[PDB]
Amino acid sequence: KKIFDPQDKFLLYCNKLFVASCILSVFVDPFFFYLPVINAESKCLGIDRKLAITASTLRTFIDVFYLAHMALQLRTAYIAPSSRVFGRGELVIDPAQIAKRYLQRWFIIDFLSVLPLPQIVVWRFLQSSNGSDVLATKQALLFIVLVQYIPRFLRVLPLTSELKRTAGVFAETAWAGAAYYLLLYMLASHIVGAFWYLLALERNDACWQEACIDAGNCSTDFLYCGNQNMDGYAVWNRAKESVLKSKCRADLDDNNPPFDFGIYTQALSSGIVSSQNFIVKYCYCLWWGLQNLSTLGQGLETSTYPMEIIFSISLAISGLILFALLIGNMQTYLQSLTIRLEEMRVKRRDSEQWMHHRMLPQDLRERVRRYDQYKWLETRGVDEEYLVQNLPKDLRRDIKRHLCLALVRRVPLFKSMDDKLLDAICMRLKPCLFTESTYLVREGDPVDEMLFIIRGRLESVTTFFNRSLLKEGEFCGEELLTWALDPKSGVNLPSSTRTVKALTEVEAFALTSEELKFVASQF
Amino acid sequence: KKIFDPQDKFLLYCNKLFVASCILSVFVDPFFFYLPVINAESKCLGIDRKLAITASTLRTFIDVFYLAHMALQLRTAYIAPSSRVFGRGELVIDPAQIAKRYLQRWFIIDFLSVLPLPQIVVWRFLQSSNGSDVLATKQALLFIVLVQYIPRFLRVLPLTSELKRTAGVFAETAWAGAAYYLLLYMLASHIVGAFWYLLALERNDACWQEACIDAGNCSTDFLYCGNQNMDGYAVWNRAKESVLKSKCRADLDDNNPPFDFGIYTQALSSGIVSSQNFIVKYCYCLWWGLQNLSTLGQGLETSTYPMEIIFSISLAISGLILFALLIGNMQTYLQSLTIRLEEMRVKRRDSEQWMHHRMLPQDLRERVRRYDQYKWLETRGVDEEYLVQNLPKDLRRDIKRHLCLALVRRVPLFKSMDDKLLDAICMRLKPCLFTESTYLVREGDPVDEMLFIIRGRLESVTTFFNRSLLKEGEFCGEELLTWALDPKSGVNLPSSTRTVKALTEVEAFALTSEELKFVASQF
Repeated sequence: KKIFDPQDKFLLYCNKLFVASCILSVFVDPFFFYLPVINAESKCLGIDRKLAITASTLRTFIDVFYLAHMALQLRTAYIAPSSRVFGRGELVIDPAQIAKRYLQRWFIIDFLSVLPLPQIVVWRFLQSSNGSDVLATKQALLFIVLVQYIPRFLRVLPLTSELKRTAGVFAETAWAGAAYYLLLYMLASHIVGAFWYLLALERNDACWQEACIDAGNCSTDFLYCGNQNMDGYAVWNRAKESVLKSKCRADLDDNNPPFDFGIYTQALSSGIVSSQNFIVKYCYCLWWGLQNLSTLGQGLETSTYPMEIIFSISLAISGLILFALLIGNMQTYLQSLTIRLEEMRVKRRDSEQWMHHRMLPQDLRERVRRYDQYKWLETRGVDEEYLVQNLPKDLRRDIKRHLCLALVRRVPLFKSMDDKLLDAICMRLKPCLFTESTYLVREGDPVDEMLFIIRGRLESVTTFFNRSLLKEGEFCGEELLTWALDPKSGVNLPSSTRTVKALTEVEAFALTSEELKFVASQF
Repeated sequence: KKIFDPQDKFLLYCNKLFVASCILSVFVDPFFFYLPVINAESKCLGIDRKLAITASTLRTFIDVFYLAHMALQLRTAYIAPSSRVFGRGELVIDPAQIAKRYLQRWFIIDFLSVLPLPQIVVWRFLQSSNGSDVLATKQALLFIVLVQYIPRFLRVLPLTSELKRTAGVFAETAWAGAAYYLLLYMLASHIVGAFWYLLALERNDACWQEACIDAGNCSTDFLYCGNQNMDGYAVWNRAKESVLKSKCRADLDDNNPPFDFGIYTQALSSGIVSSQNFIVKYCYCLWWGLQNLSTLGQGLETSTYPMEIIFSISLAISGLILFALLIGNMQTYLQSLTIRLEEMRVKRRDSEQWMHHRMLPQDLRERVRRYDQYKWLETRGVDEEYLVQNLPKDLRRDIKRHLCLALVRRVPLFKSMDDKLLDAICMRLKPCLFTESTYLVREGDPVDEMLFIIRGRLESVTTFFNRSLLKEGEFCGEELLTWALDPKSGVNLPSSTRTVKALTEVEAFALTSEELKFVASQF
């Protein structure tokens, strides 16, 4: 039967063009809300038919593509806890109980999403020559899509809210944290503008259905398209555009209109509910969605109709959530971006506080500031030895042999020595930094590190006193070496013979005394 | 008398359905603000009576349920500091001074909340056949509820603002940090919309009380319901709906109305102040509350009346607070959610900075990136040994025996050994990771860790040279073992005999040299 193993590469693209199907499926459900239109020629309420076949086709052509996923987790293995395994889990390709492994918790949420519930509402309407069914199609689309939002957004939640916590294919920039919470706005605006469109047509249907009864010579079947060849429609036809105009007109300047449309008067006064261009209607509703989600409903002037008020409350709450999520994921990105700079500024404020508290002389305060600025310019806050010590030993040894082998193999006692032990010497070379006019050593002081110069120029006088220069590649500290390999010394740090002043800003690699005894005790 | 001990389970449900009573009590106090209505038939100001009995009943049926709490902390013990105790405190069930322990600080705030102050305002109004108390009921409800807000919100502050700092029953998701600061909006909107309703009726009362004096033939007693059978009401009845209409009409299009209602003209022009459906009135006021708290008063067009201006300032300030709290608790949740991913991205930016500063070759830069991505894929930022070392020793030993016992009991010198000492060997097994084509050891190098393979495949050649494979469950590093148990070696790390290349990505458990001498010195 070939029950699949869970880390197959075929179940890596069938979960790559699969979560894309779960993403594109919650964009198609709002397009069923643009199905009711108003035919302004006939003043009847109708259904867009080549948007009905379009949304039914594009939702079915995703859901039977989805039907090749519970027919493939059908062939699936899992991992179970055991101490027999040697490898963190058993794989079970036995088909007798993996069926229950799939169909005990994560089948019902995934089965209540491929159900063609908004496709059978469209079905018995478009297969008729009778206009009576415009009511039922508009009746059975708000709440079915509203309740199927929950299984369709719960089958994208583990693949988004935990693929943002531990992301898989992204590290480096802002193309999945800002460009995800900004397309979460564009999705929610797409859903909210479609609700606004559909509820605007329901309030216009309510107005027309109540203004037709007050006229008396009208049945509410006459307000729907396809009911023109009915008896009594001819006496209603000559009184349509006075009854529906004196009672159900929508203007944005009326403060006491005959019917209050509230937040839906912008939809009926602009005429997008009777728009023949779908680009105009979709763009106008999507922008209403984004404008009222971004500004949390502020400019909503609702009527005293409780479903409309509750729809406005939902917009305010959803916009509050969406805004808090966006600025919280932008602050989390920006704070992690400038973390070393803010650490440098905290460390810099601490040093000013400590030097003011201790009242250091200003020549000693300039030397502290100079070293801190130089260390920030070179390292940028990065602890290099902590980065190196967290690498594998082979990668450590290769990186350290790239950085420090030519420096150690210019010492004459180290170049002719070995390869075994100098590759243990250039694992303790740590980087030192020296600002200008820093005395690296002065005479009489114990030499406690050998320095192999990377960058910058130095100086050396001993006892106008036969000066000696030092530059990029040379070393300094050979008094420590001969002391350390000689066993006739003990722990006796030898005195310095030279005064070594940093002529420029210097980088070096330092080999301290106790790290030199360990490589001298390998004989 | 049975004075209770403070960690009884009976005083765990009598503080579980108790803080629910403290939560539901601050939702009932706004319902006293919807008591004044306008009877649009008679054009009189009245009181809703079956909302008066409803809010009085539902506040009393919470406060004498609350009266079984200071009758139970009456039977209460506490904990006092002493060094006699052995157990961090004395319990005092002596009833002579625990009364002062309750009634010295946290009795007055809890006693000034069960007081039926908004129930006695309702009392002498609904027990009469006279209309000349509608004034006093509306007079004594704004400031009494406004000043009893302070004890009723101070008896929910220690149980919310410190049960959010150290929560008791919640760990894992966003169902108490977003769904608490979003229902803090819905509470504040419930309070603010009720103030808006009540102050809207007070401004309409002010208009009517001043437009009745200007007519001259009217007493202000005539403006209240129940004063119809008074003398002179018949001459006022035929001039009501010209006097109160030319002077006290509310429209939203008038820019110079005869009376300025300001932020309260939306309440009187919509007609919710005379609404017979309480769902319409409550929803319309709650949405005004949420819309003006969410948008911080922006769309308020106040009059030049100072109490209304001060009510608007309070809305702007309260909305600023509520918004800062919501986005600050959402950023705190989201930042703690993606903490390991942001740590990985900081560590990844540091490595690029360091490899660019050191100018590593690109083959060495790919090996660093590959190991960091592999380590992030396996561990997800989790320091496993730090998690294990913070566990109890029995739980450590059981977890480590589950993870690492079958691996150690496949070594032939360890399987026949013991149980005592191999359970001390599999407490030092730490997890290693190897990317593909990583040389685990090469010949001539000192063997310094024994590796017990978890996952991935390996390779082994020695001196096309009789190759040897390694896969899930086998081990590698037996040259370290026989060296370490032999005492005829000293500290002499033996040379390698094989070249071991990771054929796949490998997990292992590593036993280093100095952790193997400690288990070899147990003989």
